Amino acid sequence: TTFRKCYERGDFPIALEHDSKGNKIAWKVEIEKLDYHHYLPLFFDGLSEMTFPYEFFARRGIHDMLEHGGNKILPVIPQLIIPIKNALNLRNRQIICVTLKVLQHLVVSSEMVGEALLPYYRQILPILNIFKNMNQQKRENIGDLIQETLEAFERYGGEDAFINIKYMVPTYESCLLN
Amino acid sequence: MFKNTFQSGFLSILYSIGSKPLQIWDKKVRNGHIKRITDNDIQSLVLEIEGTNVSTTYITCPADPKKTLGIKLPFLVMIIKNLKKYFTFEVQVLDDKNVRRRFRASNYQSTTRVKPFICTMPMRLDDGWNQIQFNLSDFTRRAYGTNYIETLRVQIHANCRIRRVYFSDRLYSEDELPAEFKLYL
Amino acid sequence: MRECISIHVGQAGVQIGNACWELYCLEHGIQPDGQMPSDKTIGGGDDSFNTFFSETGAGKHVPRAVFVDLEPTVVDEVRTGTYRQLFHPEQLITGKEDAANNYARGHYTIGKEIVDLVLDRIRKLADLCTGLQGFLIFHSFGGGTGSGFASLLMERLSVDYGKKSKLEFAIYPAPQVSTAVVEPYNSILTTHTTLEHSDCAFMVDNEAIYDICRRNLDIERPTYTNLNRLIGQIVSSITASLRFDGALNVDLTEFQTNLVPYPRIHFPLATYAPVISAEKAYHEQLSVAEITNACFEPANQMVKCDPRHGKYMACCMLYRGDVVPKDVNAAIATIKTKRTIQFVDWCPTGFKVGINYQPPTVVPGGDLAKVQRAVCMLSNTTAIAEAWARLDHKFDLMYAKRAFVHWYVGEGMEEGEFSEAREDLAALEKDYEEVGVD
Amino acid sequence: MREIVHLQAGQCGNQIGAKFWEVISDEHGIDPTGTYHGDSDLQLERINVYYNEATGGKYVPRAVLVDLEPGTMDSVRSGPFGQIFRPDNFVFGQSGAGNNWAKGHYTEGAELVDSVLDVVRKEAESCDCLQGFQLTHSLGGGTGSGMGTLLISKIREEYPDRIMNTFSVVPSPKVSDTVVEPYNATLSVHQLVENTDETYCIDNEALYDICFRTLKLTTPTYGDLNHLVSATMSGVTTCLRFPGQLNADLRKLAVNMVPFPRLHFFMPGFAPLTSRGSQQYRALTVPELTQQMFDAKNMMAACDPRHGRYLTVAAVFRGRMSMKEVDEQMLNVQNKNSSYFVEWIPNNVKTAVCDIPPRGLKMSATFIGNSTAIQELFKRISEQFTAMFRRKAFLHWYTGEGMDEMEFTEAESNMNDLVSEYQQYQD
Ligand SMILES: Nc1nc2c(ncn2[C@@H]2O[C@H](COP(=O)(O)OP(=O)(O)OP(=O)(O)O)[C@@H](O)[C@H]2O)c(=O)[nH]1
Ligand SMILES: Nc1nc2c(ncn2[C@@H]2O[C@H](COP(=O)(O)OP(=O)(O)OP(=O)(O)O)[C@@H](O)[C@H]2O)c(=O)[nH]1
Repeated sequence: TTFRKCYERGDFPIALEHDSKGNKIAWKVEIEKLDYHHYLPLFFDGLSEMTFPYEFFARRGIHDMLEHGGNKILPVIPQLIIPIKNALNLRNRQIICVTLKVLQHLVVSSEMVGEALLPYYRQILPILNIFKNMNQQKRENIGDLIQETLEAFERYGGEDAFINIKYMVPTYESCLLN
Repeated sequence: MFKNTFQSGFLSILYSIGSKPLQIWDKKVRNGHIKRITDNDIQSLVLEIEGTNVSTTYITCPADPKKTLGIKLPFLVMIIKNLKKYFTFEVQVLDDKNVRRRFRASNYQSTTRVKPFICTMPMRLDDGWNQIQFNLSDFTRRAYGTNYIETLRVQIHANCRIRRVYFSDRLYSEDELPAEFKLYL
Repeated sequence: MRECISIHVGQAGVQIGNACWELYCLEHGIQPDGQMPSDKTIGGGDDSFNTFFSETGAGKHVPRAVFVDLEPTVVDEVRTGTYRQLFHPEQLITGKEDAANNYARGHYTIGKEIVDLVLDRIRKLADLCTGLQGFLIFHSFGGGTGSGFASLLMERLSVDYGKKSKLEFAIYPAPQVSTAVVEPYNSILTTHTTLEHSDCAFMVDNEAIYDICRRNLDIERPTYTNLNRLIGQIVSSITASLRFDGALNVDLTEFQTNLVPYPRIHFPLATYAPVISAEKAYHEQLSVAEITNACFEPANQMVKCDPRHGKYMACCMLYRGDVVPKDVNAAIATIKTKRTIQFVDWCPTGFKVGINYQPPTVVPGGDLAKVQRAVCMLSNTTAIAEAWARLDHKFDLMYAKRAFVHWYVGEGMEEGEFSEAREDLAALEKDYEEVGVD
Repeated sequence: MREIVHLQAGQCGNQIGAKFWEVISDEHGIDPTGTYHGDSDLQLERINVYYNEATGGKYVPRAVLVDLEPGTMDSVRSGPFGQIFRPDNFVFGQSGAGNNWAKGHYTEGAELVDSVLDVVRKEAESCDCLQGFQLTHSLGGGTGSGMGTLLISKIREEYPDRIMNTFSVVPSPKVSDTVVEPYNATLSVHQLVENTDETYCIDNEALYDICFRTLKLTTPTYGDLNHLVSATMSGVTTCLRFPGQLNADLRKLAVNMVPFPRLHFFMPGFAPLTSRGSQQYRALTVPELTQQMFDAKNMMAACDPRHGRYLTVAAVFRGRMSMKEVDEQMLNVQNKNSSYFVEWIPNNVKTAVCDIPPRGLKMSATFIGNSTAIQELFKRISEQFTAMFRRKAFLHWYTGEGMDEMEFTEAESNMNDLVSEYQQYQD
C-alpha cells in the first residue's frame, strides 16, 4: 500500500513509549499547526494497512487528532470516505473491529458530522448492513459493536437518518420512539 | 537511487572538485565536448559542456534509465556561469496521481507551453556566475493543480559552465551555507 | 517485549562488536547466509533472536545495534568481511573525517551533521522494536575518536528520552600505560559530561586481561581476538537473562537500582572467575566454593585496586548452568562470616543473585574451557578512588605547565571546561570518602 | 454453596500456584488434558468449591494469575497444565517491575486495577456464595507486594464480609538479596496488619534445614520445596472438601485462633516426613505423628519458639482414626509442658479429624499455630530499617517516584507498636 511506503520514506515526526505488555505513545511535532488536510487521510490509510508496527501508529493517532482537533474535519470528509470503504472491502475481522471502534469515536468526536455526512451513507452502510449478525473481555463481539455504532449514529444523525439506515438494514430498529 | 539516504539536510548531486564525478550522469557527446578547466574569477576547475547543437549533446541523471531518482525535496539550486549561448534542462517527476510529468526549462523559449505531459519555461538571466532556484510543488500546483511527490530523472543540455547542482527542502538563507556554498569571487 | 538496542561507538568498538555478534550468531547456530537450516526458527521475529536480531518475513536477521565509525578503513574491511550480508549497509554508519583523539573536535566539529543521521537510524529502529528496555553502549574513556561523539549522542538521547536505562561500557585508562598524555584531558571531559546524565557505567582494563591470559589461559602473546572473546563472554553472560530462563530472572533495571546506593557514583566493576585452559579443566574440577573464592581473590579483577585497601558496598553474582541454591547460600554465608571481607555497616545485605539453567556453550576457535557452572560478579567498592587520585595528580602538573593546550585554543575552546571539571572530579573523590566513612 | 477463589500474585505466586494446581489435579485424578477419569465420587461432588465445569466435563481452575514478566507465566503455560489454565485468566503487565515496590504500587497498577477488579468480580458472580479469597505471594516479592497491597485494599471495601487469606512466603533472615527488601517488606506489612485476617509464615532456610535433615536427597528443586508447601496447604484445605467429623470453616478456625485483632501471623507444621531408610524403618501411630508434629525440628515456619511460649495451636489429622488417640495426645503434651504454654488461655489446642486419607499414604496431619516466635523476625526488620534509614540509602529512587519519609516513620511506628503488643501479651 501507499501510506506504508510514504512513512518508510518518512515525513511524520511521531515519538513513542513502550513497556513489557501494554501500550503508550508520544510525538515530536504537534498536529494542529502542521495539518489536518494534507495528512489526515494519508495517515488514515494506515487503518486499511495491517502490519507491525504501523498499526500502532494508525490505531492510536486516529484517535489522537480526533481528541485534539475538533473544528477542522469539516471539509476533509469526502477524502476520509475512501480508506473507510477500502478497509471494509479488505474483509478482516480484527481490522474491521479496530475500524468500528475508531469510527465510533469519529462520530461522537464533534458536531455537524452527521448532517454533513448526509450524502455519505450509501457507501459506508450497506457492507455493514450485511455485516450485521454473522456472530466484554476486550470488546470483541462484532454484532454488539455494530448495534452500538448504529445507536450512537442515528440519534445524532438527524431525522430521516433512521429511515435511510432502515432502508439499508431491514432488521434495523428505532432508538428514538420504541 | 539512494532512497535509503536522508532527504534531510542538503543534496549535492554533482560537485566539480569530485575526482570522477560522472557515474550516474550518462553523457551523450555529439559535435561537442566535456572539459574540466579552471576559471579566472573563482580560479578553480569547473565543468564546460559545449556542442554545435544542444539537442545532440546533453548530460542526464540517473545513468541507468531503468532506475529512478527518489527525492522528496522540492527545492533545487544550480550554480551556473552564463556563457552567452543556448542552454536548457529537463526534470521528470511522479505526482499525486501516479502519472509521470516533465518540466522543460529552455533558455531560448519564446513562449510558455503547457502540454498534458510536460510544462515549458523560458530562461532569461544575467551573465557571469549566477544561480538557479525552483520549487517543484510550486510549479506543479500552479500549472497542473496536482501535488508534487517525488523526482524520477533529470537531464541537462550543453552550453554551460558548471560548479554544482544541489537540492534542498526549503528556501535556505545565505548564512547557513557552507564556505564552498558561500561562493566568492 | 524483552529487548534492547546497542550502540558501538568507535574504531575501538568495531572489533569488539564484530567478535561479539559473531559469537551470538554462533551460539544461535546462525548460518552466514542469513537464514536457517530446515529447522523451524524463522518468522516475524519472536524467538531467542527477537531481542537481538529482527528476522523479517524475508527471513533475514536484523541485529539491533548501530556501529558508528569515523576512520573508514576498518568499517570497509568488515564490509568486505564475512557477515556483511548480515550487516545492513548504512547501519554501519561511517564518517570520512577523523577527530585526532580530540574530545573537542569530536564533540563540536563532526557530530552535529551526523547526530541527526544516527538519530534517524535509532528512531527507525525504535518504531519496529517492541519493548526496548535500554541501550548497550560500547565506547572508551580515552576515545581515539569515540569520546566527544559518544558524549554528544549521550546528551541527545538523555534529553529526548529521560525515561529508559542507559548502560555504558568502556575500556578504562591504563593507570601506568598511556599512548597519549591528553587521554586524561579528554577522559575527564567525558566523565564530567556523563556524570549528570550517565545512568550505569562499567569499565575494563586490558593490562589485567593480559595478566589473566598468562595467568590461567596460557597465552603470553595475546590478541584483540582473545580480548574480545572474553569481554563478549561477559556481555553474553549478562544477556543470557533475556535469552533463556532460569531459577530467577533479574534485570538491568534491578542492577541499576540495587547496585548504586547514592547518585553520581554508578561505576561498579566486573569479575569473571571460571577462566582456565582446556586441559586444566580436563584434569581439574569446578565448583561454587572455589570459583567464589577466586572471584573474591584480589588478583582476579581487571582493575588493579587492592580490596584490602578497599571496602565493599555492592555485589552481584549471576550463575549460569547447573547449580543448586544450598551451596549458593552456604558459600555466601561463609563470605559474610569471613573477616577479610569488609562491607559497609550501611548494608547488612549487599548482593544480588541471579540463576539461569542454560549451560554456557563454547565458541569454536576460542581459548576457554568446557564449563558447567559460570558466574558474573559485579561489585562496587571503595578501592576505586585511588585511580582518580592518580589521574588528578597526573592532570594538575601538566595543566599548570599547560602543555599543548594551543591545539585546543586553536580549535576554539577555552579553559573554563578544565576549570569546572577539576573541582567536579574533586567533588567526586570527596563524595567517595564521605560515603566510605560511617 | 460455599467456595474460595485463588490469586497468584508476583513471580513467586505464579510458580507457587503452578505447583499447587498441578498437585490438586493429581489428587482428584484429572488428566493434564482436562478429561477427568472417574475414581472418587465424593471428590467429584466436592470439587465445585474450587473448579468450574466447562463443556465436556472440564473443570477450570478458579485462580486469577497476575504478574508483569511474560516469561514466568509463559513457562508455566509450557508446563503440563497451562492447557487447563485459561487464556482468559491470564493478565499481563506493561512494565519490568524493577522490583520497585513504589512503582508497582502507584503507577503501573493505576491502569490495571480496573481490569483485574472486573475479572475477579466476574469470577465472584461465577461463584454463588463465597467465604472469601486466598492469595499467594511474597512479602519481599516486589510485584506481589506492590500490587497485592492495592488489590487487597480494594477487595476489603467491596467485600467487607469475606476472609482474605494471605499466603506470603517469608525470606531468609541471613540473606535478603535485594537491599531495599527491608523497606519493601515494612511497606507491605503496614497495610498487611491493617487489612489482613490470616497471614502465613514460611522460610527458605527452614526448608533447606529440613531438606538436609530428613529429605537427605542432596539436591532438591525449589519446586520440591513447593511440593512440600503446597502439600501443606492442600492439607489445610482438605477439611472443606471432605466428610468426616471435623469443622472445616477457616473462620471456625480463625475465631478460635485470634484473641485480639493485632494477631495475624501463623506458623504451619506438617506431619510425617520420611527418608530412604525410614520408609521401612518407621511405623504409623498417633503418638509418633504427634511427637514429630510438635518438634522444633519439624517446625518449618519462622524460627524456634524455644525462646518463647505457645499461645494458640490448631491441627487437623487425616485418615481413619478415632477420638481417644488425639485426646490422650493433647493431654500428654499439655502435661509434659504445662510450663511452655501461657496461663492466660489454658487449653489452647484445637483439632480437626478428616476421614479421607491422602493418596499414597495412610496417616497425615497439618498444624498451624500462634506462638511468640515472630519477635526475632520483626526486631531484625526494625534494626535493619533503622540501620539503613539513619542515612537514607537508595532514597532517591522512591523520591523520584514521589514518596516521603513520613510514610516510613508511621509504618515503622505501627510495626513497633505490634512489637510492644506481642511482647506485652506474653509478658
Ligand atoms: N576497544 C578497543 N580498544 C583498543 C583497540 N585497540 C587498542 N585499544 C585500546 O583502546 C584505545 C583505542 O581508542 P582510540 O585509539 O581512541 O580509538 P578511536 O578513537 O575510535 O580512533 P582510532 O585512532 O582509529 O583507533 C587505545 O588507546 C588502546 O589502548 C581496539 O581495537 N578496540
Ligand atoms: N517459585 C520460586 N520462587 C522463588 C525462588 N527463589 C526465590 N523466590 C522468591 O519469590 C519472590 C516473590 O516473587 P514476586 O512476588 O513475583 O516478586 P516481584 O514483585 O516480581 O519482585 P521480585 O521479588 O524482585 O521478584 C521473589 O522475590 C524471590 O525472592 C524459587 O526458586 N522458586
